[PDB]
Amino acid sequence: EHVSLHWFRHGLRLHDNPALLKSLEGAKEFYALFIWDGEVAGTKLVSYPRMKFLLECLKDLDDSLKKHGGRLYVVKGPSDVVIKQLIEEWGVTRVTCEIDPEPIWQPRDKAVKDLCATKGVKWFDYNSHLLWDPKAVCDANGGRPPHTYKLFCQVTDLLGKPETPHPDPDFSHVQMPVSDDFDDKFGLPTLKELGCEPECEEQEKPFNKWQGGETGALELLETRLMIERTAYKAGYIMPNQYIPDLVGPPRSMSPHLRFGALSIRKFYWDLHNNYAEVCGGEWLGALTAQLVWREYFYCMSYGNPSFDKMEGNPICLQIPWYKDEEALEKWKQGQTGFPWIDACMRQLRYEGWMHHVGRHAVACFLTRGDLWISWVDGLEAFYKYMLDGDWSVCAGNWMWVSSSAFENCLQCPQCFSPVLYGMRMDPTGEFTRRYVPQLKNMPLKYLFQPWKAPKEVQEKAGCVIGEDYPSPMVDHKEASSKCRRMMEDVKSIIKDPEVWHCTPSDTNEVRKFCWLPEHMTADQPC
Amino acid sequence: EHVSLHWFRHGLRLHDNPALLKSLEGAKEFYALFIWDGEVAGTKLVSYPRMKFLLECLKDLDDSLKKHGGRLYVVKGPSDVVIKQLIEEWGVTRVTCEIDPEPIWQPRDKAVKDLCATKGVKWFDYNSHLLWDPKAVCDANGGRPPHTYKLFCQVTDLLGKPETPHPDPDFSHVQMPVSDDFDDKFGLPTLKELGCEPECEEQEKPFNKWQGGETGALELLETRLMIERTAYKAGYIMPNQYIPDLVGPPRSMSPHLRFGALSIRKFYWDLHNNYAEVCGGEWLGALTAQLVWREYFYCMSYGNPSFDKMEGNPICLQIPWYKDEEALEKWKQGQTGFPWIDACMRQLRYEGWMHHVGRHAVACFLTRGDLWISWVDGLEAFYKYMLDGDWSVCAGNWMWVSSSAFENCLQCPQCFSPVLYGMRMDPTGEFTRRYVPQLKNMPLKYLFQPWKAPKEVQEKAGCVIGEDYPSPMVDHKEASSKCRRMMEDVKSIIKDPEVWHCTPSDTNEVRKFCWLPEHMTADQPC
Ligand SMILES: Cc1cc2nc3c(=O)[nH]c(=O)nc-3n(C[C@H](O)[C@H](O)[C@H](O)COP(=O)(O)OP(=O)(O)OC[C@H]3O[C@@H](n4cnc5c(N)ncnc54)[C@H](O)[C@@H]3O)c2cc1C
Ligand SMILES: Cc1cc2nc3c(=O)[nH]c(=O)nc-3n(C[C@H](O)[C@H](O)[C@H](O)COP(=O)(O)OP(=O)(O)OC[C@H]3O[C@@H](n4cnc5c(N)ncnc54)[C@H](O)[C@@H]3O)c2cc1C
Ligand SMILES: [Mg+2]
Ligand SMILES: [Mg+2]
Repeated sequence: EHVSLHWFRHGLRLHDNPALLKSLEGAKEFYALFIWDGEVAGTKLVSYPRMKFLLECLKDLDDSLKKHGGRLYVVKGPSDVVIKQLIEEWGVTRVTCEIDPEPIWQPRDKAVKDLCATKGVKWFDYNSHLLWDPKAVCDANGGRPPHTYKLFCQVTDLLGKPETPHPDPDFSHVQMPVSDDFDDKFGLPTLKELGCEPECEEQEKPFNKWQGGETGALELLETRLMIERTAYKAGYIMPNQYIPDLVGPPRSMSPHLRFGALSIRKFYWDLHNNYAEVCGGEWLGALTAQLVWREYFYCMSYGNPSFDKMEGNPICLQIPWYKDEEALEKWKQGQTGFPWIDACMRQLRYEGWMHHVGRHAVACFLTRGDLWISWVDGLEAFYKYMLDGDWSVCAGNWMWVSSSAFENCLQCPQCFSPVLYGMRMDPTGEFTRRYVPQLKNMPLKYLFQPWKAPKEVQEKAGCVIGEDYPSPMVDHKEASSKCRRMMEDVKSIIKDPEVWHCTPSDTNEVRKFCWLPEHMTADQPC
Repeated sequence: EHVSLHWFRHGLRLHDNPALLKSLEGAKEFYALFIWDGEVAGTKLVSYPRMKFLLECLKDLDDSLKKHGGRLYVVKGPSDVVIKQLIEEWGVTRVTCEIDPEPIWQPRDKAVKDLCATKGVKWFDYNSHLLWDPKAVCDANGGRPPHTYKLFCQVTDLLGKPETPHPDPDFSHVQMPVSDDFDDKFGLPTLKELGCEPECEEQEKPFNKWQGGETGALELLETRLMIERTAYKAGYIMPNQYIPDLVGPPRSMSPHLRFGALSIRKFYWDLHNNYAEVCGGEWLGALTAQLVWREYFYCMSYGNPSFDKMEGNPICLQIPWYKDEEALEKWKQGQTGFPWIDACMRQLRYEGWMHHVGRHAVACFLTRGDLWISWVDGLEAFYKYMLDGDWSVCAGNWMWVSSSAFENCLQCPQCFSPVLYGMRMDPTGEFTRRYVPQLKNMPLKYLFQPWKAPKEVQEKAGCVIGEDYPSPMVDHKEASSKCRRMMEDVKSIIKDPEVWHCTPSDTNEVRKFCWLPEHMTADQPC
């Protein structure tokens, strides 16, 4: 005895969706809706790659719904008017949705609820995007979010464990009306009208291909689980990670987690059950350690709309930065003069995805390594091009890498160098040569230092530095010393080391974060 | 109206076994048998690792049979008497088996058939170990086996395609009698009585762990197929292989193929069906190119008992080798003085498995690179320690790498060097340091050349060359020139380049065989 409506904003899936399950029980009619308003799902500041991903996900969702005998409605316009129009037209009595924990989505929702309060329309919301409730974690640690990963783990180890996934829905006993001339009015838009077209030939035909949806997410999860099972049988339980693979398929699910095409609880429990089936029945929490950084960065933004800025944000230190547009433009385009940085930036601009080590390298190069430019300026590029540009996680990582004044392990000019780090992470040079073809014939000895090669080598390789490939934009030795002095001044000004701010816990945490050995080794420069 | 007996020698499996399926139709009783005679399945010249693998496979087979209500009989003694005893005791009327294509297993079988001819006992055999019949291939190319891989492919492309796998058996309508006190008389032996015990502490606790059986083979096949599916979706169809992974799990099925725990036809067809499901319905023969080298080397031994020797073998060239026992013992133990060679040899002696590049490197070092010692001497070690020491494939690979006088690409001292090749295949040095702990603290600069380091570096690293780690056993520059001169003399003596002998087809085949680029590159020494 209800006419229910489920609103799709995130969580574009049908598995493990309690809010959807609640809209089918005691329901005479059912409608599925998505509203295109220009701000939902990071559409305001976006580019071609992630638009393709979003459209593919929506098409997959509609195709999945067509099996049970239903369609997905897409409407263009403000939510506060679209909802009212649909209520007055269809005759809706109940609206169900999933919660958006970020503070920038709150005033949107508060407007709808009030409306439903003045028309006798029930409202239902359920949190299925995170493992723990941010408010409970904040209350357990006084009234402020934890500022350390170890403290966050300690706090969450007392609240309990996540809940198991829910079953799948059933549409057999519910009517799902569909209007005539549906594809002409409630159909899905196209990139041709929205104004997003490829900016270069590399976007049209990238080296690595991505597909959005839910079936691909489930297949990737199955492949991940069986790879781990085979590794466990071989004898590899949580081994040290030192050699990243940059020339093969990524096999990543972060873009799917961002949009909600895969459940976090399902992944969490599948990992542990897979481990227990093979080995004994002892609990090992190190398996799901990566999934806890995501929650640690999500819960930190609770109650702070200025979490993406340096001014007015109480959990960030104030640091005097510089502003030069030429350097920033060179960094964004990929004309810095260091092949390791340029390759990663061009990969981001073409495909929209990058490995962790590259992101750390480019962030350190921009902020506290050589140039001394604010992280707010570089965060915009990641918001614009990344496939998984979460509003809170990216800003949290930027503030973690930079602005940590009292951590001296991140200020070393030898370990975090745009030459030695690239040599370590790409001994062969195939990744560098793939995205910088100008240095295809350059010997591996001078591949990362093209300006130290003689003229005969340049002529033979067909790359004269200064005409075919730009000269370096800065001297690392000189820039590093002045940046170190400037940060030492910041430390002197901020006397107390125990201030409340986002920072790493210890040095080993940094070394593991950056894929480097903990103890001293014979291959450690300074 | 029969009492059938299936004899297990190879093909220790229940899936895709036509001979087994034939012993169940029209049968009143059924017996499964394995005879331990001291020569079956490479038991005469064997060590602890492969014995463990064989025993695990037999235990898995017995456990699988116990589900349907049957056991596996194991008897110790000569086959020609055991078969007769069992025929006179049980009352057998039909014997079924699988064919062993190698010529060393023929006189064993010819004795049994004759017996069955004088007692009214039917005999049935079926070839399920190979994809093509060696006799048909030999007849299609005159009366001799093809001596080139391209010629073998050309010949086999006209015979047709392999047959699809057969169904699984059923034991419901067949009686499977079991005797009392079974575990006391027909039980499985143990390594404790056979005389195989670990020779060192590294055998007891190896770094990589192996398990024999059929379930593991099927799981490995599933993992392989889904990895390939994901790679195809990403956009990687038959890419160039240049970076081997030596610090992770092997994920190999060659030992299972050797003993017959996995079918070759099933793998062949699963690969192609997996490819067709994702991509279009066009045939691509490059997918199963590795499975054809195995058949090429198997069919070459047809009609030649001396295929494992240099004297009396018509498909091998006669070359004057040297004989020094000290050098051979150093090569076998792993005291050569070159860490790249020692690590691979110690890995073989501990675990029993090695990557292709290491096998090629050590074979070239022994035979035609530096020492000039016969391949027959080194083949014995591989027969003794390898988990997949096939009688014909290993000898064929040895004769392919060595004795190819007219192929000058394999005679280059720069590309196939025990220093540069190791640097190329192990840029980090983790694999080398895992099996040569004496050089754990040695800098990566001198890791592959410990004798060129100063004394202070040796003292700091705690490795004085000559006392803690042996000095090099030979000078590569001098050895290479004399070996080249000696092989040039062989070429001068053997005038005709078109002699009938096992040899590579072209230079690109060698370069791909050894995981090296085809065209010239800036990182090519000579
Ligand atoms: C400057 C910078 C910005 C980043 N921005 C993002 C972002 O917007 N979104 C994002 O998901 N990751 C972000 N990361 C973390 C990291 O770059 C990605 O999580 C990485 O690409 C995951 O790849 P993977 O799935 O193969 O790793 P895996 O370890 O195989 O994936 C496990 C999962 O754990 C989570 N995870 C792992 N590391 C982190 C981390 N440091 N912070 C948060 N979650 C993590 C992700 O959901 C990931 O899918 C950023 C890192 C840096 C240095
Ligand atoms: C001196 C020497 C001796 C060798 N002895 C053997 C041996 O006794 N048994 C053996 O199976 N391989 C042998 N090989 C080939 C090679 O070393 C192994 O096939 C390799 O370990 C296969 O690993 P993989 O399964 O990961 O390779 P994959 O390519 O992933 O395996 C595909 C399959 O193709 C077959 N195959 C691949 N290459 C060859 C080859 N060159 N010759 C024959 N079959 C091949 C194997 O059955 C293998 O399982 C030898 C090579 C050399 C240089
Ligand atoms: Mg992932
Ligand atoms: Mg294999």
